[PDB]
Amino acid sequence: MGSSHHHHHHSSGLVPRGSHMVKYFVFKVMAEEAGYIEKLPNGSPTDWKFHEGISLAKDFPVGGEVSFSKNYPDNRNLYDFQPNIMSNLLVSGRARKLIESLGVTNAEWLPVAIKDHQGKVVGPDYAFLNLLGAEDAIDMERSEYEMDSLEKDQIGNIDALALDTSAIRPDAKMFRCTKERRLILIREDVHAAFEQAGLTGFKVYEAEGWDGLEL
Repeated sequence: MGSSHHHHHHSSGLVPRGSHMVKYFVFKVMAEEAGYIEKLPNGSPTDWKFHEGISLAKDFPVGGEVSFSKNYPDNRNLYDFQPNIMSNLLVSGRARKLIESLGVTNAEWLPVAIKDHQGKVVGPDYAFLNLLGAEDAIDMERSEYEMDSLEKDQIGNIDALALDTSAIRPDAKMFRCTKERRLILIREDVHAAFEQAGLTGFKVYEAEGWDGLEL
């Protein structure tokens, strides 16, 4: 202890305050033992290129098999949402249907058979979710963030994050931010539907004014 009081918030998560009713969150899956996809499966385009300006329907195998490479010895099978270090999201069939029931535009589903860490197919109706309509959007002038955790497009420290709806159409309920692979922003509605659905696990960070939390 010895930094005085640095003027910052701990984010807000507030609907009633003044500005916005719909709050924006960074979508993360709170699943560690589920195992992140550490290393890219067969047929996968580069880490950052997964949702970089394009759809993967032409680049990622449709109806193929993919698997978790054992970079890490432990970790279990798949959950509803499967986290990873790349710019792609894996979603279960039931969770897929949730997102579709909200009418989330700019979403594309690439279904494959996913084998977990043990090399067994436990994701038969799972589809990788692509966010389209992405164009360089992240405010980098008002957003206090330190880049390069692994590569240039990996943000480590974030003190402030301003919405990238400046270049991406703000009507999108779910989209992905350009200068970061894992940064997928969702609206309040999106996770609210997941809360009531009773899905495996989610981790939300505030997109608006994201203070000190690590995606």
